[PDB]
Amino acid sequence: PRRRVIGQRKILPDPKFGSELLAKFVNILMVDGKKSTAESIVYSALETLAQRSGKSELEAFEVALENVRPTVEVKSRRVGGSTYQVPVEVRPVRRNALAMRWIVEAARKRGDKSMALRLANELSDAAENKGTAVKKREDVHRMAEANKAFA
Amino acid sequence: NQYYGTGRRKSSAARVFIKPGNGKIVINQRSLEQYFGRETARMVVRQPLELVDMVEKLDLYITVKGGGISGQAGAIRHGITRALMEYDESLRSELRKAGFVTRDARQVERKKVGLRKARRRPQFSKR
Amino acid sequence: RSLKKGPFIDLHLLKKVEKAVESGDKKPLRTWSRRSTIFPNMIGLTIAVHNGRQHVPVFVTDEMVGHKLGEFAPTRTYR
Amino acid sequence: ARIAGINIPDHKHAVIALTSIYGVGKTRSKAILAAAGIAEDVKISELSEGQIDTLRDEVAKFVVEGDLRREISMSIKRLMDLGCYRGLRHRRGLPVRGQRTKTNARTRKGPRKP
Amino acid sequence: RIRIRLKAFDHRLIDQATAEIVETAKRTGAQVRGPIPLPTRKERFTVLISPHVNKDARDQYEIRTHLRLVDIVEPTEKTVDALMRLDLAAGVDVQISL
Amino acid sequence: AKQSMKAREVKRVALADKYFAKRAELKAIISDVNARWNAVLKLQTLPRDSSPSRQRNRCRQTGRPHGFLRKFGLSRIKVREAAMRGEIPGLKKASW
Amino acid sequence: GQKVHPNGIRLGIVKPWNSTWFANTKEFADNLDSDFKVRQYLTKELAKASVSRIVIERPAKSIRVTIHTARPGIVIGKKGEDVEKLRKVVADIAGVPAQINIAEVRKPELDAKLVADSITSQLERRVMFRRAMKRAVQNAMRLGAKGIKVEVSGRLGGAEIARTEWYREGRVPLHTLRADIDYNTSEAHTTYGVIGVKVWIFKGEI
RNA sequence: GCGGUCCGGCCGGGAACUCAAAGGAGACUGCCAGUGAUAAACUGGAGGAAGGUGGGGAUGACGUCAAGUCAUCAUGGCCCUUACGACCAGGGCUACACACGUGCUACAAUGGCGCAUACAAAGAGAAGCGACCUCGCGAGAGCAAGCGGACCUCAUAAAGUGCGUCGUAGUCCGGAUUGGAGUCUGCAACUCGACUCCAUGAAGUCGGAAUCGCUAGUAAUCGUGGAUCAGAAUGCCACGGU
Repeated sequence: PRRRVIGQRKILPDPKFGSELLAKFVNILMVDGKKSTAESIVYSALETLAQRSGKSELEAFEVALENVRPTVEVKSRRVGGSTYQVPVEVRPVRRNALAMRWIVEAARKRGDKSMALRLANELSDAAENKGTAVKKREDVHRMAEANKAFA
Repeated sequence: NQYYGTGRRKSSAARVFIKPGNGKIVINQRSLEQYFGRETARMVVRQPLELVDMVEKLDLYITVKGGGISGQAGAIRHGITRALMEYDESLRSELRKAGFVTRDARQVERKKVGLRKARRRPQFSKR
Repeated sequence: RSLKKGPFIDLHLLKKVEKAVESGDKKPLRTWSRRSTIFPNMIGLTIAVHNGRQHVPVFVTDEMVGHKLGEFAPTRTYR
Repeated sequence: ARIAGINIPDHKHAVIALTSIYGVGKTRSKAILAAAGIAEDVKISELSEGQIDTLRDEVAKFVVEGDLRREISMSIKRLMDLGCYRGLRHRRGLPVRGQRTKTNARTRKGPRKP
Repeated sequence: RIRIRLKAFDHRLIDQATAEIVETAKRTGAQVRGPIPLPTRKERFTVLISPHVNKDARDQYEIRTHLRLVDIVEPTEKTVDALMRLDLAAGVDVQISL
Repeated sequence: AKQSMKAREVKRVALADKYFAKRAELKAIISDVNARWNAVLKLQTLPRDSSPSRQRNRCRQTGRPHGFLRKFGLSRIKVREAAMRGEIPGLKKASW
Repeated sequence: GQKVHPNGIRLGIVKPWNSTWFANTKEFADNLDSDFKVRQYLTKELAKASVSRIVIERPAKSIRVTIHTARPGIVIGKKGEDVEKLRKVVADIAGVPAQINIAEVRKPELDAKLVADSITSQLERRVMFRRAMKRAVQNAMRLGAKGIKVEVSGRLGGAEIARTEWYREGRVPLHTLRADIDYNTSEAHTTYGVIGVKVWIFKGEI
């Protein structure tokens, strides 16, 4: 992508609750393209998220997400042989977009005994924000802002 | 009177018959979920009915084979909508905004001579 | 495990395992059919096999009833 | 549940545990539980010393335990003493069954050094 | 009753030979079942073009097989007759057997 | 391509049928589940080259033991040699 | 070394096959080898005859063969003399009967294999190769023709350096499938190695 | 949509639909708007199955590297010539203290293994594919119908979906290896094949420096056929699921 600035591939909404954002995640979690077994651990790992948190359900995901949505970040550059890395705010769409990569990334490590569980304990670990994601929402808040003098 | 439309997608071609009866459906002589109507392709078939009314308004006899699941189902959704035109062209107008009319060009790319498969370029040493 | 049903040997060699039990077993044999097996009607025989260079001598002992006639004749030499 | 060999394999299902002995595999893990009036998904957590002492007298047919430790070893020395080829390898540290060796051949050699 | 699997390599020559067997059968005889296309067997062969090494080169070739069915329902002594002898057109294959 | 290596196949061909196959059929009903009498696997000392595999198939205009296709008979390079000039009927550059 | 054969690619269009027939795998090769076995010999016996193309067609267990040449006269003999002897042997290869065509070639100046051979002899006749190509092109444009280009390669006029001179004139759309382009090699052996002459002659539109 | 069913499109029957293969039509920034000279063009919209070379091939300019190929082959010169030629048998290339390269398989629960059962496209075939029944646990062997083939065989596709075992533990993972016991083609398989079957189970619990591929139905994951071929592909060529 040099002269040609593209756009975005708005993906099909959710096949049950009906939602975009919802979907993106479903894929984020998918691997090797097993979208079936994937969403088979999506809604199933979201069933107990409509029970323990209790807060409705359609938003039992959203609200918990707001705890992993940064507003500034980093980026490598190279000006004269150094790095002069200058932070920046994450685009409205890229913001929550990132949020999901991590929330799950915490499930990619949290070695329990069952994925669906290695998923909820963190999404719920967002209600009272204290998981490897909300705290991951700190490695950038701390990394960046420190070199904010260049912003 | 009988109603129909073809509709196909990625080697999965299907034939769809609308019969003013009930939401009930029988694709390839075997009830909905009695085939695949629950997998990823859940209410996928309903979709072409979302922006309209049914439930017990119109029955339908479906027929498809060749390819894969989500693929077949696609054609289904295609036929259904390009068969649902009969009531009028006025609905196909508001049914296009759901791009259900669009035939999916998407198709498997041929594996050229040189790559491991389509786009995958075999790794070469450092330099 | 290989030759389906029933072992295999030579003909220009069989006139030497059968002709070794009646005329007294003489000096080692010199053919080129390692492919043959070890029939109990050879036991003791002075067998040898040309493998690249010369013929390596061996003694058809006891319990060796179902094994080739070449494994005992390494052609590749190293060290 | 020592049974047959001194090995005390336990705390594992029927068709499961059983395959712990040297000479007991999947195949011969049902060929016995199907000729003694015993089930499969059964955990010894309810096995009377009676439905076992009968499963113990079964293994007594095909060479296992130490018997097999020197049973196959019997042919080990044999094939070697013969002075053939298939025996040469073992008494050397090289793959028997004709495998190549311009490179890989570690399973029958040993972790590289130089 | 009488099948006629006519096969060739050029599309506009296989159905220009059929365009005859028919205009003949529907002449000295009749019935016929119009021409029936039939699947096309395209057999490709991928080969290396460099006289030595250079695998990623290659020249992909292919030969196309076009079919015709004809299938005459009502034979004719006058039709099964002239049928033979006259045929012309070099390069096409004819098969009426059962 | 070594007139010699060429004739080696011609002798493996003229010897595979005038002998093997013709009498090589002496290993089917004969050498199978028929019962054993030694008459079987014994008179097995015919030619050698005469065999249904003792061959390599070689270009009819050169003799390159590799890249030889039956459908055309010739070898890849000699094939293309033709290809681009009609030479091989209904054969052209594929694409799709 | 990176250009496709003009003819062989146009095979799906403008330029037709040279071997028109059909067979089965079972005996496709035995036919192919059968076919291109007649060419080899028929060409030889007609060297000084100015040949340029030999079309073979097998009409079901049989054979026709159309011989092309701008020089047909002395390819037949005294009212059928020569052609006869040819057919004879011709048939005696495959195993089936034989007949043979006799196609003339009005204007050899534009035919590929002709202008290509019309030089391979020039070279072995120790003539100024840079005069052969200049010849060709000109008297090739002379009578019609839209495009024409000749190429030569190997020890030219004597050398230890392998050079390849070309020479175009007019207009030659080698990349336009629908353009009628006739191309033909033509090797010539001299006292010091082989030489290569590859011609290209553009003639028409659609 | 029609009638008869031993409910198998099985048999009348029907050309509609799928598909088959010939000839058409269509997309050209053509329309609207914006930016940009009122230009070209890019952005967005409409209609449209498809937009903005729709996707994918084929196609690779004058030329560069006295690149590679004189073992495809042809070829100037050179050399051998009762000979580095040539006939035969056996043996190496499948050897191996090793480093490197491209790979297949893993290191597991978004996964092993057991039962049940739902969907490919593409391709080949007669000195071939070889049902069905039948013998073995199985690889196979017997009887042999059909098919030079949208008619028959090769394939009942795999992931997948519904329960079931398991519990994150080198373990029910992973499969090297060694022995024993068997299958297939061949004159003949020990050095050297391919496959099944019974026991055995390392290393690896995901990888430093560094680095490779990929911007779409693509990467990854999943099976399928094919060329050569007597027989031996994780290789190559081609296909198609998610």
